[PDB]
Amino acid sequence: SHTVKIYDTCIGCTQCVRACPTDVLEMVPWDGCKSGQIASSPRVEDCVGCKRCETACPTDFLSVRVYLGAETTRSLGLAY
Amino acid sequence: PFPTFGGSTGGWLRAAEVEEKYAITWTSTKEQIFEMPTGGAAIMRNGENLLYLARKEQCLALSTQLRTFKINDYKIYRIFPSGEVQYLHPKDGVFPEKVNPGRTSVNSRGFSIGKNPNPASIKFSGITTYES
Amino acid sequence: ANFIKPYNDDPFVGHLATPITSSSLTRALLKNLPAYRFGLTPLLRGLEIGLAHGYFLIGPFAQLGPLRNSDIGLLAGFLSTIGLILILTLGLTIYGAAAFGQEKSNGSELQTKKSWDQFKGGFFVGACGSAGFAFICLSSIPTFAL
Amino acid sequence: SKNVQVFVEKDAVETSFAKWAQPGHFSRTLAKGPKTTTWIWNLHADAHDFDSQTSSLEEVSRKIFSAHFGQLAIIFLWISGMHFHGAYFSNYSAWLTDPISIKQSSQVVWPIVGQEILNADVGGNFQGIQTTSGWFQMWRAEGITSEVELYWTAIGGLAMSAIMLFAGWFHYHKAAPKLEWFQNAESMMNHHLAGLLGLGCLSWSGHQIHIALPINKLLDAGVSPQEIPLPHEFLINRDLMAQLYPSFSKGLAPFFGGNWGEYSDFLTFKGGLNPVTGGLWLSDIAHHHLALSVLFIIAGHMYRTNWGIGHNMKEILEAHKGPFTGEGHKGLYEILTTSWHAQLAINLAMMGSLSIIVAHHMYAMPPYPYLATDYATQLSLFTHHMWIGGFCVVGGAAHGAIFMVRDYTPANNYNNLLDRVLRHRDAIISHLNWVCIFLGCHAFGFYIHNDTMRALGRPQDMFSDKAIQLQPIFAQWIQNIHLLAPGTTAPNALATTSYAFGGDVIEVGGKIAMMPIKLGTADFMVHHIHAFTIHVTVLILLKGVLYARSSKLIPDKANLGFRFPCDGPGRGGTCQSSSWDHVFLGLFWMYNSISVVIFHFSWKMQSDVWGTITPDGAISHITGGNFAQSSITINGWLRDFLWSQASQVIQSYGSASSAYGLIFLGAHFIWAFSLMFLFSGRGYWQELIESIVWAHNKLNFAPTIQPRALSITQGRAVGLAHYLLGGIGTTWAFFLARAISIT
Amino acid sequence: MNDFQKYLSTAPVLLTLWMTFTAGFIIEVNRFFPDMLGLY
Amino acid sequence: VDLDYGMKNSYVPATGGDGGQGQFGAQSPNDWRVAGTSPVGETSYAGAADGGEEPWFAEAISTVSLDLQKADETLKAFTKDAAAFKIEEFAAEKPYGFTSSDAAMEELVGKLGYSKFLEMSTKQLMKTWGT
Amino acid sequence: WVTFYWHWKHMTIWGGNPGQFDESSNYIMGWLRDYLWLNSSPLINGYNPFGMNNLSVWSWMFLFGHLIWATGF
Amino acid sequence: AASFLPSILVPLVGLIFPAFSMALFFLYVQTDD
Ligand code: CLA
Ligand code: CLA
Ligand code: CLA
Ligand code: CLA
Ligand code: CLA
Ligand code: CLA
Ligand SMILES: CC1=C(/C=C/C(C)=C/C=C/C(C)=C/C=C/C=C(C)/C=C/C=C(C)/C=C/C2=C(C)CCCC2(C)C)C(C)(C)CCC1
Ligand SMILES: CC1=C(/C=C/C(C)=C/C=C/C(C)=C/C=C/C=C(C)/C=C/C=C(C)/C=C/C2=C(C)CCCC2(C)C)C(C)(C)CCC1
Repeated sequence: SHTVKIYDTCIGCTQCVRACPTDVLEMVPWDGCKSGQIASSPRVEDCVGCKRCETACPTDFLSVRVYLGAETTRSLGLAY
Repeated sequence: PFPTFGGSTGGWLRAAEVEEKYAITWTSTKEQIFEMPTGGAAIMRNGENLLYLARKEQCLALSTQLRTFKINDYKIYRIFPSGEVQYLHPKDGVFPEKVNPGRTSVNSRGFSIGKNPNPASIKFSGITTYES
Repeated sequence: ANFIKPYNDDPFVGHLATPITSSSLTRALLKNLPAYRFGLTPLLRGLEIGLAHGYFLIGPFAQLGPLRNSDIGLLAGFLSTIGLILILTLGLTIYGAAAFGQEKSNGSELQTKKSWDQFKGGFFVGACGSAGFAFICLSSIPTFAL
Repeated sequence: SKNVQVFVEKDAVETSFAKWAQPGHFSRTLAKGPKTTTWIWNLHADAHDFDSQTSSLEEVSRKIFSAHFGQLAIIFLWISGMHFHGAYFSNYSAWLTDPISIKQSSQVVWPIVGQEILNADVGGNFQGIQTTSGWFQMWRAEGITSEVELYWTAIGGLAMSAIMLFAGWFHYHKAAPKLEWFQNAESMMNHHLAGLLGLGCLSWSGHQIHIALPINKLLDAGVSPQEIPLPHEFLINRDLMAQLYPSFSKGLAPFFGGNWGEYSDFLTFKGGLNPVTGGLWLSDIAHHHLALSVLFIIAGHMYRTNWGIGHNMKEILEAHKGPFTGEGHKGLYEILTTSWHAQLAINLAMMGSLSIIVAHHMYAMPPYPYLATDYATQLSLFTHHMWIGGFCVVGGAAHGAIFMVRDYTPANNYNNLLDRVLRHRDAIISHLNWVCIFLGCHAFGFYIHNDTMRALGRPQDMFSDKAIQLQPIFAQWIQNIHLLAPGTTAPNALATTSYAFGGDVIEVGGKIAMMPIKLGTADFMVHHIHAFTIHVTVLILLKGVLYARSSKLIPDKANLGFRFPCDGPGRGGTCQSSSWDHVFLGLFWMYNSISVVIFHFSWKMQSDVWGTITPDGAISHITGGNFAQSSITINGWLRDFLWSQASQVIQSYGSASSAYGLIFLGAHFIWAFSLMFLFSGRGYWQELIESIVWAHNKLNFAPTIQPRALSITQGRAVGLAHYLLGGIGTTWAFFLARAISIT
Repeated sequence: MNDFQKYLSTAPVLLTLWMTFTAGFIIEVNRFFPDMLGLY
Repeated sequence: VDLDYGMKNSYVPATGGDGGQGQFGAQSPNDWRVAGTSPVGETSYAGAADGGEEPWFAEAISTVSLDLQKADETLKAFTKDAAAFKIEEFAAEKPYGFTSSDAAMEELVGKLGYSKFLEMSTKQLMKTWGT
Repeated sequence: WVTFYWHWKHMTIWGGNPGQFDESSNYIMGWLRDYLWLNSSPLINGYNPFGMNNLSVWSWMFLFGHLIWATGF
Repeated sequence: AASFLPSILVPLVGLIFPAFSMALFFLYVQTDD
């Protein structure tokens, strides 16, 4: 459904993965930052488009960007 | 192993029976009252507990509440109409907020957000700048 | 005593067993209604439903319509009812096409194309005929006086 | 020891001006300092939210008690000013002598910039603004007579204001009560229901029986105000009272004995309205308060305190449970004794509801001398109290929601009434939605149907008293019941409680005070519209309370708070999903509801009640009875009401009513101004600000407190505020200007 | 005193005082020199 | 367990503006667009639940559930690869008297259950398997 | 604003009283009272409790417009 | 006579035509080619 992309400016603060309401983001090993960790979006099929993740990023400009797109039952948050 | 609840009009509907359904499980050390996302209050059982919901978010919301009770053994599954089940969370046994060796990066762009291509350049291509 | 319990003993379904939802009265009435009754064929189900709905529809038009005070008011009311029945029938036809498709197999399941078509046909006949019956009845009203 | 005791902490807070110089001290976040303009706005928006400023109920409670003293001080100063202005800047004396001709005025403008035109020739060799609050009538009923007395009550008011302010300081800085003291509901109710209300009524009855009644009788008879004996004289010379009411001769002997009948001279159940003044008989009012006093005092002895006898509210609440309601009312006591928001909800709703009742009962049964004939005052009071009520009711709902989000605890509420309500919320809201649609389609449809029919030249097909008719049969029936009550179901009464139900036309000064108000098809149509408006308001507000903590869309709304902008652009859009936003939308519907009600009052009265009657029986209503056949269509309201009754404001220039014209226009402007906050978004504004800041920077200067655009929530608030001010303001001027002329 | 002076130095308070002064002087000018649509 | 059951759906990702099937598929294999209620003694939604004498509320009769025993299997299958990576690393770090990966797994999971095994660092594992 | 100006100016000219615009156009109340209020009398009386005329269709549309506008809100 | 056309066409254009058109659109948007 929606598209979430992570950029090299990430600092591995883990704040984004701790804010997702649907477990779409994970922290994976990396060497480009001091923390030695980067964020990934393995399960974008469950993204609802809340953008809470973006609100949590501390980088000058979001290192995590959510681009809204095709809509499915899951993305539209339909319990019915 | 269902927790003690008296019923509500905010439970699941047909989609749960014809499209898809979700289920969370956890273990408790005491019988305590929790608030369910559907609306209302329920009492968990002293031991294994199972509850069904219609959305993954509803399940994960309850997990947050469970963490307050110091319960961190919760598991979430998706049950399809035919009976097939998918284990969803914690996927690799380790919570996502904790780096676990063995997980590969996905959807990562190796440059600052400002280095994406110009829209005009990719015209009549079908791709987007952020996917280019 | 608790008169409200989880439906089907499922504490997590979105429904409750209240006196209104599950009482002998409600159960009995709904079981014997033409829509859910056992044994009725698709055509007969439609017929009964149509007979019922057509009889009460002539009233509103006949007594409150544009030509209510005219000597031909009842006739006009009948025509108006027939028009409404046609509109409703179009809806039924269209619904069936979209919901069921083009070729069916199960058969004798109100929820199939063939059965639905039969149901629709019954409704039309029953409704129009019922409206006609009301026309005949309203032509001369009995005072039931001895 | 004793269940009910007084616990107070001495010298709790030091009095100093240090915190005054540290704006934002109350908040941890704001205290750090200003970095953007948002800090400024937040300072003002979180000033009185004590729950977020401290985590101890005792502290929150202490602040509330003291803050209340502050409001009381302000109220006292307000009343004091009014009496003073009525002593030094009014024509009360002249009006007192000729109430029918002289017009009430208590405000005078300085002769600056032609504003003097606003000083009208009210009468009595006096020029000023015609006031419409009804002070003169009240003072006459009390028996003021002089302006010296008004001065003294003003001084008393100032003194009282000071005492209250001291009390606030004292009970917060020097003697602050502890939480245990506050949590004594039974005692509080016993004291407030027997002391505040019971003793209050009894005391008032004393004034009315010994001072007001006698003086007013003399005034009505014709005695010149100067010739009426001073109040103290009546209190001392029993003989004087005996002349007026021939029972004081017997003294209090009849009272101690069981012969209360002898006091029938001043305690009566006459009913109806005094023919001379057009107001309720004071004798009846005196008996009213006396009777109420006894009732309240008795009621104040129902709850247990420190002597065993009495009721414990907890027990009463818990016992009331049934087969369909689980644990019943268990858990409510704790909620109402541990949550200020919950208490405010109930109290605020009831207070607003009372105001609406006051509005209805105070016009049908005019309570003051020479009030009914003053159409301006009547209209002003009805509308004023109708509004105050609407706001308060919506406020109750708001604080109810704040409770659910901040104080509700699942553990303390298992299978109680509250829990069960939140467990079938879908059913409740679904049904109410339908009810609203049903009512709205049918009620408003009637009007649209009629408009179409009249325009198509088919008047015989309209829902009118001359065609298809929709008569209010039930109401017509109740009216008859109330009309025939005197002498039957109410044997000892002498007349109808109100002439509205039926009776004769009471006229004072050639003007109609009250007349039977009849109900027909038009009334049916409008009443059902009122139902629709109120029902929709409840839907929005109730939905907010029930879905405050969670919803299928946002399962964790509680954590987000009571006032969050949204959850995001996802799920298809989650804008305005907070409980605060439900209150935001509810206020708009409350505005609509009240507006229609006040308009109904204005047109119905000016068409079927108010007017003049000749010496013989010829009644000429102000508008001529147009309500019956014109209020059945929307075009009628636009033409026979708004367009026609607005001729006064639009043509007020060059007159003492010019102010209303200017305000009418100003209000329209503010209403429109608000639509820019209600339709736009923060994004556009923030970007515009960026460009503007560029200019300032280009000239080597820019504020360190970086300029930022108003928050999403504040934008909505600013819009609603201006919208309400503009709309209400417009009607305010429209009504007042029209009323001045009709009077 | 020092602290009170700081409170009196706050933005809201100073604005009100300044505007009251400005308004007053404008009103006073019109009181003594009234009705002017031009410098005569 | 068909780990691809969800992935095997009718959804076809679009060119641009779609995240894709993700990790567990984007949509249910089954179509939600089924029929409504049916008369007594009849069924509508294919493998639907008979409403008995209350066909009107048949959709409220659950037929989809989770077997606790089966739940264990799905947990193991979906986390098989992770377990493999974990044990592999443990093997790489010169295990004391190592035998076979599988054998080690059984021994290491005999103790420390399985969930605990998945959440333990190779170092902790080696310490645990010192014996 | 542009259209209102053209109409009112021309209306007064056609009516033979150009002075009304010349003097009342200086302040806002003039526009509301001498233009919108005064010239709305024919329209609001297209259909009344006493009959109807050829301006009925125009009257009805006027109210119809108000509805759509507010519904937009 | 052409004069009768207003009473024969208007009923069709304003009632029959719109209905069939709406029906066709529904069938078109509810079909899964
Ligand atoms: C004139 C402007 C206008 C109108 C007509 C409406 C209409 C409505 N609002 Mg609304 N609203 C408005 C302005 C308006 N709003 C503004 C400015 C705001 C901002 C505060 C809101 C905020 C608001 C909220 C927050 C809520 C509403 C709700 C409602 C609905 C009430 C239910 C009802 O009576 O249905 C009847 C609707 C009618 C328009 C009645 C007239 C229609 C005819 C006369 C009846 C017959 C027509 C028939 C059905 C079809 C004819 C066929 C043919 C015409 C094609 C209704 C749809 C409530 C709602 O949805 O709950 C139900 C609700 O919760 N409104
Ligand atoms: C919504 C309010 C409303 C109502 C009640 C009416 C009523 C009426 N209109 Mg009118 N109209 C309205 C709005 C309304 N109008 C609006 C908004 C417009 C503008 C578009 C018009 C334009 C209009 C025209 C142009 C004409 C009318 C006409 C009529 C009359 C014919 C009635 C008819 O044929 O209905 C038929 C009704 C039905 C077939 C069904 C009625 C609903 C049923 C009774 C509900 C039953 C519910 C049931 C109790 C549920 C429980 C069941 C359980 C116990 C088993 C009637 C007096 C005609 C006339 O002669 O005027 C007098 C006419 O020519 N109307
Ligand atoms: C509800 C309260 C209330 C209200 C609204 C009014 C309103 C009015 N009174 Mg009135 N009055 C009141 C109570 C009230 N009064 C009381 C209780 C008394 C008894 C003392 C009086 C005694 C009184 C007299 C004797 C007179 C008025 C007059 C007036 C009118 C002119 C007001 C004025 O001075 O303008 C001009 C305003 C000023 C000169 C004040 C200057 C503005 C100050 C400096 C701004 C405030 C500074 C700010 C708070 C700084 C903050 C510091 C921080 C520590 C808080 C006005 C209509 C006058 C009138 O009608 O004359 C015809 C008049 O002569 N009143
Ligand atoms: C019989 C005793 C008595 C009386 C008269 C009151 C009266 C009042 N209480 Mg109260 N209270 C009492 C006992 C009493 N209380 C007890 C025992 C408790 C503890 C359980 C409380 C706890 C309490 C709280 C927690 C609060 C109140 C509040 C209030 C006020 C409500 C606002 C109102 O109606 O304004 C009416 C206003 C007036 C009538 C103005 C006059 C007020 C003075 C104080 C009356 C005192 C008597 C007076 C001097 C007459 C003496 C008679 C003499 C002339 C012969 C009101 C003044 C609220 C408030 O706002 O307090 C500030 C509030 O928050 N009370
Ligand atoms: C008994 C009355 C009463 C009391 C004690 C409270 C008390 C409270 N309310 Mg509440 N409320 C009430 C009535 C009341 N309310 C009513 C009637 C409504 C419906 C409109 C509301 C709606 C409401 C909302 C929606 C919210 C509160 C909140 C709050 C809390 C913080 C208030 C705050 O931010 O202070 C600061 C106070 C202000 C900034 C108000 C200043 C006045 C503004 C600027 C409007 C002025 C209009 C003015 C009269 C127009 C003059 C025109 C002129 C210029 C020409 C506090 C517990 C807030 C909260 O967070 O609760 C926890 C919150 O979100 N209330
Ligand atoms: C151009 C379109 C059009 C036309 C030609 C008509 C024509 C008519 N309308 Mg009307 N209407 C329209 C649009 C139109 N409407 C719209 C858009 C609305 C919504 C606002 C309405 C709402 C409306 C109401 C509420 C009412 C009418 C009524 C009427 C009838 C009054 C005259 C008469 O003799 O009644 C007397 C009636 C008769 C003599 C019966 C005539 C025979 C009928 C019409 C046969 C219909 C069969 C038809 C083929 C079925 C359609 C099939 C489908 C596939 C299209 C007349 C037939 C009134 C009426 O009585 O309705 C029948 C009435 O109450 N109309
Ligand atoms: C309120 C209520 C109720 C209900 C009621 C109702 C709702 C009723 C209805 C009724 C109805 C609604 C009925 C109907 C009827 C119908 C009919 C009776 C019909 C008939 C028809 C016929 C007989 C035939 C026809 C025809 C045809 C078929 C075709 C051909 C032609 C002809 C004509 C032959 C009761 C009492 C139960 C109880 C209480 C509650
Ligand atoms: C207007 C006003 C005011 C007021 C004033 C007043 C109100 C005065 C009066 C005062 C008074 C003048 C009071 C009085 C009181 C009295 C009383 C309250 C009485 C009581 C009684 C009793 C207590 C009795 C008892 C008993 C009995 C029961 C019987 C037997 C014997 C005995 C003795 C035991 C002020 C200025 C504040 C402010 C402004 C406004």
